[PDB]
Amino acid sequence: NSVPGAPNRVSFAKLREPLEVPGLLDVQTDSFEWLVGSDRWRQAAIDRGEENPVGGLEEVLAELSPIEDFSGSMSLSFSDPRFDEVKASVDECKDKDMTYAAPLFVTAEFINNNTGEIKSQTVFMGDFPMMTEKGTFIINGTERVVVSQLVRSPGVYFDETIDKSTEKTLHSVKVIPGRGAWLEFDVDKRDTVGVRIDRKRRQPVTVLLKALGWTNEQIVERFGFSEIMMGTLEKDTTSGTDEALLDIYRKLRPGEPPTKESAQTLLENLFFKEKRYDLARVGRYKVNKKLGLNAGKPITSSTLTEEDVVATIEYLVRLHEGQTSMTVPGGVEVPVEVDDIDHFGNRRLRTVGELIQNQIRVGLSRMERVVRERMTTQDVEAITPQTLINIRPVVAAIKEFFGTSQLSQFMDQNNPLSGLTHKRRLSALGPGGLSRERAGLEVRDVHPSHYGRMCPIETPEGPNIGLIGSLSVYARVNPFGFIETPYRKVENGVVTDQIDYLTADEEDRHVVAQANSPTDENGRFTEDRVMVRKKGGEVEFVSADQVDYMDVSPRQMVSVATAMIPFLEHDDANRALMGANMQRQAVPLVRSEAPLVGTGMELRAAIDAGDVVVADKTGVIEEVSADYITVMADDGTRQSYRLRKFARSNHGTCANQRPIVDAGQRVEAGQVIADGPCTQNGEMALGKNLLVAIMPWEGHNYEDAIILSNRLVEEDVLTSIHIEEHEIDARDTKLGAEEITRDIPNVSDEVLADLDERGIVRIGAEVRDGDILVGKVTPKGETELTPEERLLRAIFGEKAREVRDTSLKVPHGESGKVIGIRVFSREDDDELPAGVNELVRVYVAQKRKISDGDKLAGRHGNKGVIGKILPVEDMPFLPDGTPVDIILNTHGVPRRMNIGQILETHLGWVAKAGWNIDVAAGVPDWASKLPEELYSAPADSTVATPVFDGAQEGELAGLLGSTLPNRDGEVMVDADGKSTLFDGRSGEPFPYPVTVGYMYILKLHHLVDDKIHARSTGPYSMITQQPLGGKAQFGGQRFGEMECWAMQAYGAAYTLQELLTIKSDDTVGRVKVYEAIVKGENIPEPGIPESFKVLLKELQSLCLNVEVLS
Amino acid sequence: VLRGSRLGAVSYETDRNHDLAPRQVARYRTDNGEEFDVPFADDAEIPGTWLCR
Amino acid sequence: GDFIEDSEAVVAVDAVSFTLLQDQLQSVLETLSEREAGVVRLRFGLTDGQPRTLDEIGQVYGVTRERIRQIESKTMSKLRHPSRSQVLRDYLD
Amino acid sequence: KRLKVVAAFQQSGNSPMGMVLDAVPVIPPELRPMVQLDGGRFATSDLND
Amino acid sequence: QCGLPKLMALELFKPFVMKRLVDLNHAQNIKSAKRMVERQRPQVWDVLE
Repeated sequence: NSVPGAPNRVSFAKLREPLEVPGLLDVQTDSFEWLVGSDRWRQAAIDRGEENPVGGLEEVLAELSPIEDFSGSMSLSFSDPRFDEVKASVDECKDKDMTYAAPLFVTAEFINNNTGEIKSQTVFMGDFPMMTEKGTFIINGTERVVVSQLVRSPGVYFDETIDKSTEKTLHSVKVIPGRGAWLEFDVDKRDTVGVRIDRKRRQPVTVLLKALGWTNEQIVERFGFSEIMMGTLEKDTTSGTDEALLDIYRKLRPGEPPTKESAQTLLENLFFKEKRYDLARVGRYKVNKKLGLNAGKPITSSTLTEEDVVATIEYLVRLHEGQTSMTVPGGVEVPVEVDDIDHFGNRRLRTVGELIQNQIRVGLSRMERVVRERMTTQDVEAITPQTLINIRPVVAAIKEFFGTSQLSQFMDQNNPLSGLTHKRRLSALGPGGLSRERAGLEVRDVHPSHYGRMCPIETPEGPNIGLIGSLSVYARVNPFGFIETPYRKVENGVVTDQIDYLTADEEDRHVVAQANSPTDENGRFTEDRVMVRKKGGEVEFVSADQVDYMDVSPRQMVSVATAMIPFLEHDDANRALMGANMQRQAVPLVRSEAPLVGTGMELRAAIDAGDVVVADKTGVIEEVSADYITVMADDGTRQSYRLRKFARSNHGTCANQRPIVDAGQRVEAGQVIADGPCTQNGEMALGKNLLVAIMPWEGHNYEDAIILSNRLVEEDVLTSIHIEEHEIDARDTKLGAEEITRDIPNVSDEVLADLDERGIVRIGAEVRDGDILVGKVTPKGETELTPEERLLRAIFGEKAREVRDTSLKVPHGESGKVIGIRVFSREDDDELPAGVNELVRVYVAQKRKISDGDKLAGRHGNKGVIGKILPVEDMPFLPDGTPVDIILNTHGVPRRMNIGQILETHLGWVAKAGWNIDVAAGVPDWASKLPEELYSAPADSTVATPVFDGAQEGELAGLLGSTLPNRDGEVMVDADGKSTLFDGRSGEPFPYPVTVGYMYILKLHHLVDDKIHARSTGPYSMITQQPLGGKAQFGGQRFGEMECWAMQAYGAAYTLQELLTIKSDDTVGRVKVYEAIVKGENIPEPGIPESFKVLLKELQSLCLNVEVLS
Repeated sequence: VLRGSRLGAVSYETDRNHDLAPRQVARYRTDNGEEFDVPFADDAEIPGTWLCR
Repeated sequence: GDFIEDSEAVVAVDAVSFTLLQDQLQSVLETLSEREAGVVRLRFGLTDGQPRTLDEIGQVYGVTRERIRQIESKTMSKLRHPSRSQVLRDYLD
Repeated sequence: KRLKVVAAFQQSGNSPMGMVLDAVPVIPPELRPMVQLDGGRFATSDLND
Repeated sequence: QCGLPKLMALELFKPFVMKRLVDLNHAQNIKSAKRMVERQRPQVWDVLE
């Protein structure tokens, strides 16, 4: 394949792929390039047959222009946006906590017509954040991703509902714009047509018709075939066009009687003006396609018109009338049916570019309002464009979007796959969309149009199910925002390698066959009938003559993550979802290793993630070091790549890169020259291959629990580096400026032994919870010590320190090595917040080993907590003495419908120990379908089994039966995949053979270090006197309602009382109970909880006389 | 996550009525005819007018 | 407001601890003769919470302020000797 | 429908003039506190406004 | 029976542990026992058990 550095991973695939997997990050980079109008996008648009393409920002500036003051005495026009070089490098932006942005410049032509003058000069429009290569935004040091938003597209949507009141099928239609007010029509059960403008009270359609100027004759002529409109006209009292305006106007202005001019112009302004109503260039297209109007030209108009509104009304009437095909004067014939709002032919995708463009438009609208207000009150013929253009609102809008918008999310740097799948995520929620607690089931259920566009397997398992998804592997975003997918064209029973990208609504006009349907060597279909999708989403058999399109490859419907799972067929969708989701939670291990049995995706997903380093130009490696790689290109140019070492990710996982090249080695352009965290030789490596035996073992693996060999702890098989950041800032107060110093009041000399002269913890020192990280003190002020303290301080005579200790200390339950310090000082002219003087950040790194309670998981949705780690000698071992690394329970496999893990286990053993099919008298029948490359392979040979073109069930048996002998010359595993294990504790062999193989297991990031809590006594909240928890040290557990029900059901009174009063809210009783425990005395009775007293006070404050009496 | 405090501070002292500050009560009457009492210390210097409840 | 941590909270361990000191100190002062103990108890106001000047202690003891200072010095040196310091040294923190 | 309320006021002896207020109570300050967060920024409940 | 994590058990039983630490003369007083428990000094576990 094109990738030069691919390790030789033999593949079981049998189908030739006609299309190469596209750039997985294109959905972000292409959209952003469109936004800024880069020359690459401009040239590509021309190559697509377009003429005079306009960038996203050029579109906004042209829409803003021309700014015209009323009476037309002057005008202003922005144009020609330009970008200069970025202010700082990405690495420097991250290090110094800046925003990666480039200056933006435009030209502004100001025209004075009353004198004919024209002026123009470059105007600085501010710093514009820039998408870095590999698709992320650096905002205030943090790394952020803008997730594309799936939203229902503007257009006309007809719907029909049957009502049991009369069993009639009532009809309604809604016209939804991208900007402006709404409009809808409906047919009532009384055989009448109604209109609702801006969701106001229902009114007859004839009112709207006569408002536009229609009369009896025109309505009779065009709509006379329908009884409902005739009845509505007969019932309506309106007579004359002005009469309709008389009725309409007072509804919005109850107190002002109408005037003809304003009333007549109100309708045009409300809907038929592009100033206040806009279809946004996509609603226009959809309306033209649906109603058949204005087809065949790129209509610049985006406002509502008279012809289209009446066309929509007529379409509704005909749909109620019962027509199946309709035609329009001056238009084209179209079918008649209701519209499904869940179809991707109706739902579009706001990419990052459009999301940024909307906020740019809002900011420029505010700027326009300010400019048009202030241009009336300045000297004419002496004003200058740069002296009245105010760029503050646009910069403020841009800052707000990247900071507070729900879409601009923190980059998910758990591992390369997590970041890769986060960039191409689709979100149905957020502003302008739906919400988590609404939309019911309909919005989130799967739909036949998702095939090849949105993955049905991968999705959050929590309450966001269906509301969040992943773009398909082959899918690309249409310029209008729709999702396109590629298909092969087939002519009269023979395929043809011309691939067309079809949108969702165009696919329904054809029948598409499966990718795996066999074909002759010439491309002709070999079968008489083929299984195909139909226009309604059904799957049916069809004669080979009738097919007109074909799937590109079997992997078309799955996402990047789902494509990683081998033997995806044998895992139920419920568990496939879990398997796809867990891979995003795997932590990077110290040394990653690629899986023995995997999928062809493992390579590309690693390279496209952007975490690895690839050679930009062909050349020879000149110098290699742990920190940088220098390469001499064949053209005479020299490149230097810096490798980030032990950098802390967003979630605390280490992100170390390492070189994989030797000095003097020649590298082709695009070749991988350094691995990322979870990669080996360019292939992704999220976990570890290890020996698994499937059998219950003394109940330690009971209920999904897992047993590990102690070897994994001795040899750092599952060890991972974790890095934490502790930050402390010194500010000023009314009593003076608090300072950072080594010496602090009343601390033992040993405690401050590892502190620098400036009070910071010495780099490389070992730190344990409670140790000093930064010595800090604050002015104390008035003390007025108690008499006992006065006497004590007289006894020793120690000074009453003018300052109080507020030093930063290691949190409870943390430890590690101090690997770095970053310090900001205002005396050096830093960008510290207002009122801040100093800032110190200390990085503490630790080396976590696998231990009890750590969650492990596989690629097939099987996970569990490590219940016991046994010594090596206690593990069952093969007859040759090799102990099994992990033991999994048998009862969990068959009932969870994830048998694919057993297939993976068998194929892993086949891969570890080479195989050689005995081709002595011809290939065996079961091996007749295998490629010649798979006949033999050495030990430790990696294999690839694509998700829908992998090894069959029959070939696995043969491969198991043809495994090579072990080191000593004997086979450890029989053809059935089982071995005679020996019991490590009693020594006796197990009575029956046990399934043994090699499985790829992942170390999930769900460490309970942030979920283990303990509290005897701690902080209490200011407002409610109950303990706080879940966001600070020593959090308290919530004793819920159902627990109170359980307490009452037990008949347990005293325990419940002490839980609700002493332990939680009785302010007086807490200290009494604490002193009783300390002194060894029995606990006193509880008091009245503060909640009840506050309730009485609150009721009394509301003029309610509430009292307790006996 | 963030912390604050009321406009005052707490005191841990314990003593009770075993210490007595010598006090006496003054009597006041208002315009509407209501009457009120105010305990003052024996240092007295009681004011002639007082803002009652 | 539901998550503001109060800085001036009634810390339990301190609340009891102080009382223990207020007892322990007494046990040390009660180890002296009442003759010595009264001066310290009046000097620092332990008996009634109000510190008293050297002269005012003479209102019940009769001796002059300089002699009260000398008695205070004697008692003050006796208490700070290790035989009694170790009993309550570590309460200062 | 009216008789229910009329009898409710007719019973219990309490007068119906309580529905008109010549004075209103004020909730204690700490149930509507003003607290200065870390850094000196103040936070206050809506009630005291 | 149930198995309780060692450090969680210590943090949960802190005051009970400090009482026994004080009366066993492992610590001079309650404040010293509090600090010693906070440091997880070796003598703590024998009393926690």
